[PDB]
Amino acid sequence: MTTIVQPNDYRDLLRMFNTNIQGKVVLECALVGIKGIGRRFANVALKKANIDVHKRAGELTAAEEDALMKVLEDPLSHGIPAWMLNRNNDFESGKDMHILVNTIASTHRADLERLRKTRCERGVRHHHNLKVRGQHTKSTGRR
Amino acid sequence: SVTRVPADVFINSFAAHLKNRGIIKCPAFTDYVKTGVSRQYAPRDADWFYIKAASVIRHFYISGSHSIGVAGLARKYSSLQKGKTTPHHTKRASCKVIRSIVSQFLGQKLLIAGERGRHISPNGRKMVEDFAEGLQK
Amino acid sequence: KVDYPTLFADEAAMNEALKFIKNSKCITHTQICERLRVSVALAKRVMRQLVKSGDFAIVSKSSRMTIFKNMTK
Amino acid sequence: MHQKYTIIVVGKDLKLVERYVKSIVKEGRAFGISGPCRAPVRRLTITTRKSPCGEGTNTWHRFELRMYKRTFWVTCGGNDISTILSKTVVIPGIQVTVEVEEP
Amino acid sequence: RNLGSCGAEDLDSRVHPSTIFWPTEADNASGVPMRETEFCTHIAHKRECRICGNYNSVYRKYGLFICRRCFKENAGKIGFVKLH
Amino acid sequence: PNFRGVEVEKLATMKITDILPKLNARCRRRIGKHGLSMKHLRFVNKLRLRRAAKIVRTHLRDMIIFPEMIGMTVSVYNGRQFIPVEIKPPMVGRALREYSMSYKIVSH
Amino acid sequence: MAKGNRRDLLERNDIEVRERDKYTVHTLGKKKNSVAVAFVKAGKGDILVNNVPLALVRPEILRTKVSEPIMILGESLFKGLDMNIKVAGGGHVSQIYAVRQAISRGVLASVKDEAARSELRAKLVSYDRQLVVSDPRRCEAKKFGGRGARARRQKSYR
RNA sequence: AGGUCUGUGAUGCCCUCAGACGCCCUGGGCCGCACGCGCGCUACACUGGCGGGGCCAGCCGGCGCCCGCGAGGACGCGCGGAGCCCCCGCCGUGGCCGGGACCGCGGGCUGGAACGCCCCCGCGCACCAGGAAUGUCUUGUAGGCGCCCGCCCCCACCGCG
Ligand SMILES: [Zn+2]
Repeated sequence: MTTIVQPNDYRDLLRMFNTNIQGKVVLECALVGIKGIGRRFANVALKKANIDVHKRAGELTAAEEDALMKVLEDPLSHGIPAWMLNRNNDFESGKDMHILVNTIASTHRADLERLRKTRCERGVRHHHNLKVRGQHTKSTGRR
Repeated sequence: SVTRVPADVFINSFAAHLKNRGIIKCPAFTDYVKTGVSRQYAPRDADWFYIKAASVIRHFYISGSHSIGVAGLARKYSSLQKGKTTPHHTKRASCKVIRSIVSQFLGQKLLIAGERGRHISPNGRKMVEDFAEGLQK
Repeated sequence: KVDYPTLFADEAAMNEALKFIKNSKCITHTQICERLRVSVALAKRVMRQLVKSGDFAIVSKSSRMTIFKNMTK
Repeated sequence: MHQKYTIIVVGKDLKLVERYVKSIVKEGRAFGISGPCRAPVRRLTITTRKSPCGEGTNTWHRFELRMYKRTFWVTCGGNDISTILSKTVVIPGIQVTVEVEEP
Repeated sequence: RNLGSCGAEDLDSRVHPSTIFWPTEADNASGVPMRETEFCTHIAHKRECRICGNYNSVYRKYGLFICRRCFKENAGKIGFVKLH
Repeated sequence: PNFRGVEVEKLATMKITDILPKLNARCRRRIGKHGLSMKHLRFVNKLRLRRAAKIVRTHLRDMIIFPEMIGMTVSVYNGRQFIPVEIKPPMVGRALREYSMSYKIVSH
Repeated sequence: MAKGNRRDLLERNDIEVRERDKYTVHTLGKKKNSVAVAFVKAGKGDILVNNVPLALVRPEILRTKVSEPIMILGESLFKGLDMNIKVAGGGHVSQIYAVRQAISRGVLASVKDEAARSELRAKLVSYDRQLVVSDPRRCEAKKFGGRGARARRQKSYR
C-alpha cells in the first residue's frame, strides 16, 4: 500500500505450484486460486512468513516469495495449529500434513480405490452416481 | 466523565495508551483466531485485542456495582451466521479471549472479584475517568 | 470486458491524473474512475495525496462518498 | 406467637377470587392485614386442529386458562397460630379457591 | 450358565453400571426387576393419553398428557375456555 | 501397507486398547467411555474359541471391528438373508453395517 | 430489556432519594411500546437522556427531531429548566419521538400560567400536532389463515 | 351418500382366533429414483459483501468460575434479553472477496445402539432477474429483520405467536 507508481521489479504475472497468479489483485485473495489454499490458511501463512497481506501481489519479491514457500510445505514446524491443516490426519502416515495442488488429485481418487476393494456401502453409491450422505433423491436434483 | 464523550474517540485513545503503558500484552493465540463462530474470516487490523479490551473496560465502568460474567460480555459481541441456504440464526462470540482479557485486567487490581463475576474496582474507575477528562478537552 | 490497472506505471500519475482534475472543480472517486479510465482505489489514494497537498478540500465526508472541491482552483 | 406466616390465594375465576379477598380483608380489619400483591396472570395456552381427520380449510381452536393469584403475607407473625385457625374459619367456603399458609 | 463367564481382559469393557438414562414414564406400578427373561426387556418411554391408550399426538405441556382429539371433549370441565 | 504407521504382521495379537488412541471419535467414545455390551463380548469370545479350534451368523450390525479378527469369515444379516464378509487390515476400526447391503442398486 | 411500565422506571427509583425530591414536575410521553419519563427542576439549563447529553444521542441524523421542541420556541424558558429523561422501550425512532413529546409536555407544565400555556400550546400544535397529543396506532395481531396480519398463504385453485 | 370404523370401555354386521391379524423380542423398511408438480427456503450484488465498534424490543425469560480456536466439557450457585440499523475502513463491475449445493480427512453431543445433529481445514455446481400462465394486498397495513413455543433422546427451511 501507499503505492501510486509501480515497482521497478513489478512482476505482472506470478506463477507457483503450476498455477499462475495475476499481479494486480490483493495478495491474500489472489493466492486462493491455488487448490488447497483458502483465505484462512492464507492470512495465517503470510503472517508467520513476515509478509504484508494488503499489498498487491505484484509487489512482493523473491526473498519473500521463497520464504512463503517454505512454511507452505512444512507448516507444523512453524507453530501453525494441528487442528488447522486440511488433512488433519492421514491413513498410512498416521501424522498430520497439508497437501497442495500437485498431489490433491490422489486424495479423493486413491480414497475411492480403498472404498471399492472393501465393498463398502459408501463406495457403491459413488459408482452408480448417487448421493453419498443421507439425502433424498426422489425429487432432489433431477438431471 | 466518560458518559459525555462518544465511544468512538474514547476507545481508540484508551487503546493506544493501554498499548504504550504495557498494561495488556497480546498472547500468542492472537495470530490465528476468528473471534466467534458467527464470523468467517479473521480480523484485518493488527491491534484488535486492545480495542476489545478498552470496550470491555468501558462496559464494566458503565455497569457500576453490577457484575458482568464472561459470557455476559460474549452476548454483546454476537453476530449473525450466514451462508447455509437456511434462515440466519444468531450466535455468541468467543469467550476465551474475553477470559484472558479479564484475567489480565484483574492481575492489575483494576477489576475486583464479586460474588458472581466481577466489577470495576475504585482505582479502575479513577483511571477511566482520568483518561476521560484528559481527552475531553 | 474492461480491464483497469491498479497502479500507474509512471508519468501517468502526475502528467495528467494529478492534472486532469486540476482543470475541474468537483469530483468523486467514481467520477474520475469513469473519466480517467482506471480503478477506484487509485482515485482514493490520489485524492488523499491531493488533499494533503492542500489544493483539494472536502465538503461532505462520509464512508460511502466524499465530494471534493478545487479550492486553489 | 409470631411465625412470619404467609397467605396465598390461587384460582381461575376473577369474580370469586376478587370477592373472597374482600371478606379476608374484613376479617383482618384489626389484625393489620393489608393490601395483596396481584401477580401477573399466568395465561396458559393450547392450540389444536378442529378436525379429527384434518380435512378442509385448516382451522384452529384457541383455548386458554388463566391462573389469578393473590398473596396476603401481611399477617406474618403479627397474628398467633391460635387465631390463624380463626383466620381460616370465619372466611367463606368457596368450592374451588385453593389456599395455603406458610411462614 | 451361572457358573461361567468370559476372559478377564474382556471384562474391562463392561458397560458402566451407571444407571441407564432411558426411563419409562409413570403418570402416577412399583419399579421391580422362561419368558420372563425377555418379556419386555427392551426399555423405552410409553407416554400415552391418560384417557385413551393411544401413544400418538399427546401434549406434554404443563404435565397434561392428554390426546389432542380427546382434549376437546373434556376441556370444558378441565377449565379451559374458548374465548378470543 | 500400514495402519496410521502401525505394522500389520504384529497387528495380530495386538491389544485393542493400544490401538484405541489411534482411531476416530466414535471408537474412542464407545469402546472407552460408554463401554461395550454383553452380547458383543460373547460374540468375540466365540470367535476366539473358533480361531483356537463353519461361519458365525449374527444379527449384530454395529459391532466395531477389532484387529485380531483379520482373516476371519463371518456372515451378517441384511433383513432377509445372511451375507458373508471377510475383514482386511485397512477395514479395521469400522462396523459391519457398511459391508451388508439392505436395499439393492437401481436399474432400468 | 425493560418493559416500560415497571414500577422502578415510572417512579425513577434509580436516582438517589435526596436528589429525587428536588424534582417537582413529572411528565410522560410514548409512541409504540416506548415509555419516556422526565423529571424537571429549574436550573441553569441542561438536558440528559439515559445518562447522556442531549446532543450526543445516536440516531445522529434525528438530532433536530429530538430538539425541535426547543428551536421551535425561544431558549429563554429552556434556559431556566433542567431535565433528567429516562426512556425504555422498542426501537430507536420510537424512543426519539417519545422523548421529544415528553420534553414538550414537561416544558408546557412548568410555565405555571394558564394563558401563556395556551399560547404555547397554539404555537406548538400548529407545528406537528403529534408533539403534545400521543399517537394511537399500534401493532395488530395475525390470523392462522395466513402468515401475516392481512396477507394470506398463496392458494392454488388447480 | 363431503372426511373420519387407523382417536376412545362408540358401535351393527362380516374376518381371525392355538403353526394367531392376540401380546412380546432381534433385524429391515416407511428416506429407496431415468421423470411430472404443490406449498416454502437461499441467491443472481455497490439501495452491496467483509472486519472493528455503538446500540435500543415483546409473547416472555437462569447464571458464575475454569479448560477448549470452536462445537463442547468439570465444578458451584440463584441470577438474567436481538437482528435490521448508525459510525470508521477494505473491496471496485471481473460467475470477483456475489452464491454456498456437492464432496475428503478430523474434533464433539444424544442414545444400549448413529443411518441423527453441531464445529474446523480444504474443493467451490447451477444461478446475469426467469415464457406461456397465475396468486395476495388499502396504516403501523404490504414488504424487510430477527425472537420464543408445539411435537422432540438429537434436529425446524414447518405451524402457532
Ligand atoms: Zn385421548
